[PDB]
Amino acid sequence: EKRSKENLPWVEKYRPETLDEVYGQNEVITTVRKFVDEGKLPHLLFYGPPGTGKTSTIVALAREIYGKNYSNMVLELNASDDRGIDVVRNQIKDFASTRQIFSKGFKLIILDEADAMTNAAQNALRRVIERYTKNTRFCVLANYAHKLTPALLSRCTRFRFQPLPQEAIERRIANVLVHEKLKLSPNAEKALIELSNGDMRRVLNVLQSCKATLDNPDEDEISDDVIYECCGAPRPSDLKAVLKSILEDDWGTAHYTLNKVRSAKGLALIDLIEGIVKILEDYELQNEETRVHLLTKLADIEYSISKGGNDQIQGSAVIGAIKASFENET
Amino acid sequence: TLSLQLPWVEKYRPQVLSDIVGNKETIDRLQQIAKDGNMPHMIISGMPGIGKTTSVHCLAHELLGRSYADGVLELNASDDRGIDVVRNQIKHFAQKKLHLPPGKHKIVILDEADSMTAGAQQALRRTMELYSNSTRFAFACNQSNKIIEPLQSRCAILRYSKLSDEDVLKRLLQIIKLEDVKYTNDGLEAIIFTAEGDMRQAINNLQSTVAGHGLVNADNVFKIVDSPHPLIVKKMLLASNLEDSIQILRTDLWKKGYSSIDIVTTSFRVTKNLAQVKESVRLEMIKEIGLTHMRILEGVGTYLQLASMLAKIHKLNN
Amino acid sequence: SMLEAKFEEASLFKRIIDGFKDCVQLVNFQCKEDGIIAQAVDDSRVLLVSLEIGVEAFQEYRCDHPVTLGMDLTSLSKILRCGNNTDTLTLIADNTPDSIILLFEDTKKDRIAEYSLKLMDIDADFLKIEELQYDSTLSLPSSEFSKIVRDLSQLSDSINIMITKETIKFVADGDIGSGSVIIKPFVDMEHPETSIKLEMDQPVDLTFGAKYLLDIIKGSSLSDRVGIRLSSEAPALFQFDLKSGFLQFFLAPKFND
Amino acid sequence: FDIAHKMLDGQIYSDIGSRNFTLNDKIALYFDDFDFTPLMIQENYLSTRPSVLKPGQSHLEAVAEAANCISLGDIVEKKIRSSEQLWSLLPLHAVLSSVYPASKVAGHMAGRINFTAWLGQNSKSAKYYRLLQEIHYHTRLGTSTDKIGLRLDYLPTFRKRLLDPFLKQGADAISSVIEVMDDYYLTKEDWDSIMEFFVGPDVTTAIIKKIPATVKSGFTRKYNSMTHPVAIYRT
Amino acid sequence: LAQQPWVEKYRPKNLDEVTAQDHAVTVLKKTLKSANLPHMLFYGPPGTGKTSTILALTKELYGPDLMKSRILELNASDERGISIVREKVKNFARLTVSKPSKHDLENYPCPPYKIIILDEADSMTADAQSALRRTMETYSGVTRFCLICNYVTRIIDPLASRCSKFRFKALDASNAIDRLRFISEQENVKCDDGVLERILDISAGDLRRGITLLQSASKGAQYLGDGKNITSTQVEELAGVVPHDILIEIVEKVKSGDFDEIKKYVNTFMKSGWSAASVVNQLHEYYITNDNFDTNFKNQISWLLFTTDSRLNNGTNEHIQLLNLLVKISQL
Amino acid sequence: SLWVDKYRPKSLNALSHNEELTNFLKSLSDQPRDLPHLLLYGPNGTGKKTRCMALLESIFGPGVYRLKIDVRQFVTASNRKLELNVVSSPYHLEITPSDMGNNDRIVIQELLKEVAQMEQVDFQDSKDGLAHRYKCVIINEANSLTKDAQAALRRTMEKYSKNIRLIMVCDSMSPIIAPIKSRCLLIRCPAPSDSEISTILSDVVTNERIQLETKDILKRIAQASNGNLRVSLLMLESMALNNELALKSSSPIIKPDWIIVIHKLTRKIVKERSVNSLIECRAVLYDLLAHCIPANIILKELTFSLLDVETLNTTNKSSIIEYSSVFDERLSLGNKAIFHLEGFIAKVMCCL
DNA sequence: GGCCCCCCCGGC
DNA sequence: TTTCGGGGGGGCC
Ligand SMILES: Nc1ncnc2c1ncn2[C@@H]1O[C@H](COP(=O)(O)OP(=O)(O)OP(O)(O)=S)[C@@H](O)[C@H]1O
Ligand SMILES: Nc1ncnc2c1ncn2[C@@H]1O[C@H](COP(=O)(O)OP(=O)(O)OP(O)(O)=S)[C@@H](O)[C@H]1O
Ligand SMILES: Nc1ncnc2c1ncn2[C@@H]1O[C@H](COP(=O)(O)OP(=O)(O)OP(O)(O)=S)[C@@H](O)[C@H]1O
Ligand SMILES: Nc1nc2c(ncn2[C@@H]2O[C@H](COP(=O)(O)OP(=O)(O)O)[C@@H](O)[C@H]2O)c(=O)[nH]1
Ligand SMILES: [Mg+2]
Ligand SMILES: [Mg+2]
Ligand SMILES: [Mg+2]
Repeated sequence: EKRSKENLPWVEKYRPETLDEVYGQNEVITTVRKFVDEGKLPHLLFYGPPGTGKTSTIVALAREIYGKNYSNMVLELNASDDRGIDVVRNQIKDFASTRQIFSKGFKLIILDEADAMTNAAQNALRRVIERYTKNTRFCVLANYAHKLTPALLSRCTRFRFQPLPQEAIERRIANVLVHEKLKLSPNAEKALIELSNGDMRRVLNVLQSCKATLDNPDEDEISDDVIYECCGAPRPSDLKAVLKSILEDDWGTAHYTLNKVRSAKGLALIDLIEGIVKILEDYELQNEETRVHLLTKLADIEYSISKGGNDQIQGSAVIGAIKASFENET
Repeated sequence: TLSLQLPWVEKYRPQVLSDIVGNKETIDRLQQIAKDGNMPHMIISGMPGIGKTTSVHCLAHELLGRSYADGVLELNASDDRGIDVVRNQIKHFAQKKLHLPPGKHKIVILDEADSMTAGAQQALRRTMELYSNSTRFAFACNQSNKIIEPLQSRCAILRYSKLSDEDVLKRLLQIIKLEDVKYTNDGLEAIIFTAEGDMRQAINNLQSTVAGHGLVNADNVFKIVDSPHPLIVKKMLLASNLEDSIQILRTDLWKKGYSSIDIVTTSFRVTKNLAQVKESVRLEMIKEIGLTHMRILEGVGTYLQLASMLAKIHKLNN
Repeated sequence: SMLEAKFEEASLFKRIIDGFKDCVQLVNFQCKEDGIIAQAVDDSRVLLVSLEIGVEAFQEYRCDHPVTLGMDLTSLSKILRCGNNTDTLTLIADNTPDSIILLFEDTKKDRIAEYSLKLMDIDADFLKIEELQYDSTLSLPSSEFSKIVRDLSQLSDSINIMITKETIKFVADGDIGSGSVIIKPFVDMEHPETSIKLEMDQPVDLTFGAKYLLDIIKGSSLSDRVGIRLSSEAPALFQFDLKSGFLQFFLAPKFND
Repeated sequence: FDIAHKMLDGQIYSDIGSRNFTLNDKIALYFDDFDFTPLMIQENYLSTRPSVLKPGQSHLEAVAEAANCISLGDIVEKKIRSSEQLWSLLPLHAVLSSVYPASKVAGHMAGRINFTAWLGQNSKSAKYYRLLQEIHYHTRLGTSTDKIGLRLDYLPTFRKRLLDPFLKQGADAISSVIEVMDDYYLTKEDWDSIMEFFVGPDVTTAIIKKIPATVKSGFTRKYNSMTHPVAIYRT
Repeated sequence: LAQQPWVEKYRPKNLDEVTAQDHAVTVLKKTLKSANLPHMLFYGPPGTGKTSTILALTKELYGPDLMKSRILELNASDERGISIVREKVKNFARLTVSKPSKHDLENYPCPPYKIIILDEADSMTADAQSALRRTMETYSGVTRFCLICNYVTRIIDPLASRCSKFRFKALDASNAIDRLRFISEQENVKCDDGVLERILDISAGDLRRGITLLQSASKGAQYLGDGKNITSTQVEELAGVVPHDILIEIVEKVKSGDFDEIKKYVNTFMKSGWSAASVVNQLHEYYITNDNFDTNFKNQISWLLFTTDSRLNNGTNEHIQLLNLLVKISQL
Repeated sequence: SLWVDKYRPKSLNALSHNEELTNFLKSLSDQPRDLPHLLLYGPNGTGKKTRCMALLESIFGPGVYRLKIDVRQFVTASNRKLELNVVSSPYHLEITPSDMGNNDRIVIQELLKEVAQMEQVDFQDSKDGLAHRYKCVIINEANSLTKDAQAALRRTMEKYSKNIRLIMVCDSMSPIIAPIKSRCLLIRCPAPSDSEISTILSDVVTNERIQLETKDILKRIAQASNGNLRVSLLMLESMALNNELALKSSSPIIKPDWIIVIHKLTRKIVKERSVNSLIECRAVLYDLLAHCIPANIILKELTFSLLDVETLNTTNKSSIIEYSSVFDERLSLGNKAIFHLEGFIAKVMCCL
């Protein structure tokens, strides 16, 4: 790196260093801590969605086992490094079959993002894992479990990293606010958690952008409005008004309301579609075909939007689909 | 803190053929062959965590006794097994001269022989024949179809079956007795339920429990272990109403952290093998699931797409 | 400039780099007022290389403050090949440099070739793994060691070294057969350059990979003798002494099982 | 052939047959040869007497449904063999290209199972496209059009200017024809290639064969007795 | 200069020349003082000023001289396979930042990191994108990444998670009129009232298209040599907008409902070269915003128009699609 | 030399239809130093390439018409060798990357970038010897380019505009991606009217001295071309040759062979509706496709011929057009065209 | 010993 | 047949 840690992005500045700084995965953290505290470390696998703390957890565990010099006592490989059959057959085998250079102890191999590895390399890894288990332990990290071969999964003990809970996100936000000398409104925190979707990376990025947005962060307070302008996301009031107009007004009024709401702050149609879907999924529809039509048509519109197209036609299609689907309610 | 304990999967790996559970007929045949000798060329096939490598290693050890280090040549996917290797190293080993008891022969073990290329398998053909009076070959594979027909013709087929709940329970109870592990019946039932006939997974989960929480009960097992998501997908796709299917998809899969691609692939696989639904309905469901899978691959992987897939599936199943 | 170090003949640095370029990928130099000390670890984390070129090897060596330089040996060798084998070589660096300057000068003519190699942000420590008290320390001509390694590596991919009272044994056990070479200490007053010395504390028996020894023996072109220090529970040290510095290979033995 | 015969059998698609020969077995049968099963199915799905027709459905409607699914499977195949290598979709292709259409027209073969004719036709199309490209770049300087426009519009008039004269004025046409060729940097090989493109009522094979041998010999002698320009040097 | 197209000649030189992207330009300017620039992912519709914004940020961060030693720009014209990602990008990100000069440190902030700009990142394969995941995080102290794309869905989820997202809003007559008026004033283009608003409405979020249309109108006016204000009719003619007379003829033929007459009219219409996208857009505008049609008619026509637009977006024949759409509307 | 090519205009003043487009092109050429990238779209055979050449001749000198063909070599990642035939002039260059199919991308990354990133030696009309002008590159059939090939053009146009200017010509704009359309000045090229086609044909006849009983002949030929001037000229030449350079009132209109085959296929589809008929239709489709007849052309002509039948009702025509739209989309997204054509024919047979 | 080239799979 | 990427096995050197 260069200069102090204050030059780093918040996603990297607040990376957990120890195992007590990881939040939202209490069960997994406790289990791994107990395993490391008694020498009962098996071949580990961490399966989870993006931005949940798998890499942070494994690096913290390696630091706990070895110490500050963990980088000189582990073999860490990821998607940026070639991991072909030759690599598995030579480099990994040599690392697993040899003693530590610096200080005594067992050998740890961290194959981060192993789901990117080919089937041949994973197959070659089988006996490598099973033969040097006396002195070596393997850790695998994955987001998609369908890419891993059945045998490799069979040889590993699985741990699932759940989407981050609300309480853990609030505690981390409190720590970040205290360190950064920031003030966050309760509704601002609510909006941040809602838009995070269980990812701490999104929380930290949005909070950094909000801090940048404030003119005088020293005594200014971050409000839900700041989040909405920073992210460009529709306000809940805007979504509610659009849905109300679509559901109990004529086509002209609905079109005018949608256009005005979108042009007030330059909102995107995709965010509106997601918001309306979230609102409608809480509705109690009398008829199932209403929900079926809503889901099918909105999914089609979302797929069409994903490839460009005409924005006005797409908005009119959204309005018409909602109206037609709700006509079935009677 | 820097010293590792041997996992139970390796600490209690069967060392004699009598300790291998399941496939009683094949194990009895192997035991009688060891008692008499004259081991033939064989191919052991099956699924993960059943005891193929254990069976081959135990047979070779008991057959060759003290001469294991000189009469056994073991090669796996972690070793180079190209055409040159087959034509030089294996040929030299087969042509080697070694003194063994009357009815004993050198053993060439090729673990995970499925990965071997066609050229190497073809080269092995005449080598297995010219030197059959001193060397015998034992292939171990997961998919027998990957071994060429000429090689299959020369060997004895040994297709292993998945371990039943009774055998897994027996071996697990032996391990518990040896390690003096407090347990409850429901915990063992949950361990077997998650094992799905895989002894390695069963032992790994049993160690994770006890190592993690102590007394083995359903609560701790399910705290550390997750019920196989294929069953959840099957329940989701068999719901009577769209509301229930969406509720399952949200609570049990989406909020648990499972990716959309994993969910759609599992749905495809589960729909393929739903013997209680008509073939035409399954084919229509597979068409819809393929449309959704293509959409997800294009990059649009969202809860809305999976909900639309479920809605279309319920449309078809009506 | 902050650091200015002149090699009278570029062949010296080219040879020193040539001694360990086949076993490591990224090297880290750390220049001080007492010379240039460099470290390099291999991709498999099995072999470490430590070089300690002294100030007596340069025509003039000036270094104000300690300076770190992370480089890739491939690019360094590529550029060093550019310069001729009859020209003076100046290594030049500035305060917190972004590049290292290699200046080839031919006094015969007025031709000056300056090459700037961009540095890498390699942040690591040396840890000075030089375990105090070893179990055995032997010294013998590099030619004999190279011959033994080349002969035995052709039998097996692993070589075992046993140190017993007045006995050094190299054993290889391959597929076609096995090979053992036994050498005992001896001294020749007429030609001490060929003598073999052994100082023993406890018996030693350590296995090593043949590839790493084959890489290490390439340093025999720099020194006529090699010192091998062995100790259980510690990496094996292979030292080649130079005019003012030395080159050390720390090789981790294989797990016994 | 065996895969086509087994997969186009109505027994396996019945309730009892599907119970014995399952969908997984059908997908495995496809995977036995995944490069030729779709082509064989597409070739042999119109030559069977079905035994799985739904009540009120006709053979033509089932054929149309099978063709629709075959087109969808073709799209999926194009996606698989792309810049992204989406091989994970191979099982879906199995259901879209081979299994579903056969299940829709499963029955008893009404004739000999025929080998797929798409490969030879594709090779012929590639050869003719290369010939068309050669003609186009031999005449680009004098023409204002693309290869498709050259084939669809120009070539008939070139026939009227190049082949008709030989049929009317006998050997005397040679000179004129040569001139036209010289006006567009055309050679004898290009002449034959152009004559080999027309289809339908404008096939010149029989007419060309009927041309007198002496006329063709004189045309060749005249062509080889002169010096002709070159459109592209070192082709 | 006078030898360059207006679109390139009026490319924002600094971050103060970006017209309607303040919600992100504000934080980008703040980074100039905070020196903690995060990994950025710019996404939005065409011609919203993403490449210009990143280039201006580089201008204001490093300066004219230190730029080339601190920027690595790769676009779709450059090979960006998995091998390239794992070798060239990794090597550049691993290097130490170039030494600034005394002038650079005296004038420009010179943050302590370099920038890699993967423009048009939506054209990169999934494996190549995955190869960047740990490269972005490991060397964040010396390198920062800017991924610029048009379709955010084509970026894999981990990469989007690692990058702070910035959406560029569409440019319309309410937020981009000032820049177009400034360009016209500098270029001395005399236009009637509402001509610039009409240009921006026709552009539909693309300011580059609006500038090009203004340049075309200016060239036409200069060649005419009449010294008269440019009118909206000429702007519409240069933009390929169908005249309202043809549109009312089309809707009347659709109202008639005869298949043969509609087919003949479409055959005659297609010989004029009108783009099907413009026809569909104008038909949508005419129908959805007309009080003479009931709710059900609009409900059906909205879906029909959406289907036709989606089909046209896949490079399909315009004649067949237009005929099908018109027939279906006539049968509503 | 055919009359279609022997009387092609070579200057903006020689154009004889769509005078508004001619004036627009003259205005563009008045101050060509700041000319943006151009994209000419319109029906086939209208005269788009002629107008592009006339605009180039207006910008540069008459020397744009001295064209020479050369061969450029390319190497793929697999070492496969590829060849591209490039037409070049002392002032402009021409390329048709679609000729290499999916490999067209390489052109945009190798040839074009080579032209724009380096200056060119100009030893004529120059004193220093280095060109003081931008190079004009013409991409034909731009609508046939792959999406990645088009994406490779964006920064090339946006970075080297000071040296390279692109004039793309396409028949349809739907295949072109939005960024490329945004980066170009769009020029619509309307098809010539019947009166203008008749005037051109009359001029050609007078120059060639072809006897005409009445001028109405040229009218009918104009109507049979559906606005295609190239087809009109070629048809006039063919009829004149087949009628001994003398056209009478009874002279039939000659249609090309593939159109006749498609019409016979339509008649067969209408008459018979069965699976055997579908097999014979597959045979005919294979015959058509094996002779360099594009699948999209086959689909369009078949659909319109079916819709031009005096025996089908409105419902049949609606079903036919819907199926044609669906299967045109399928063809755009597929590789094996025969499958989609057979599916369309089967659906049409079912509906009828 | 190292490039360089050609050929062949890719689901479960 | 067939659009990358990975692996093997042989041919120059
Ligand atoms: N449980 C967590 N507690 C605190 N911070 C977290 C947590 N999880 C993620 N983060 C934050 O997000 C950043 C990235 O965390 P990561 O460990 O990279 O997540 P990840 O699951 O390994 O990412 P993937 O699966 O490779 S996309 C960290 O620097 C943390 O600041
Ligand atoms: N029949 C068995 N009886 C007791 N333990 C078994 C049995 N099968 C498997 N195990 C246990 O699981 C561990 C691994 O068994 P393996 O023999 O490696 O399975 P495998 O079928 O050879 O694996 P594959 O097919 O290469 S994925 C053994 O060490 C045993 O501890
Ligand atoms: N915010 C803006 N302010 C001023 N001019 C703009 C702005 N956005 C676009 N333009 C103008 O349009 C031209 C092109 O802008 P670009 O930066 O290339 O847009 P872009 O979004 O990066 O293009 P894409 O997404 O790769 S198609 C600029 O040179 C400007 O002349
Ligand atoms: N007399 C005359 N002929 C024209 C004109 N424009 C085009 N043509 C003729 O029409 C033929 C086809 O023109 P072309 O540009 O190749 O069609 P396109 O490229 O498909 O647009 C040419 O051979 C010309 O001879 C014109 O303005 N006047
Ligand atoms: Mg990670
Ligand atoms: Mg095994
Ligand atoms: Mg851009």
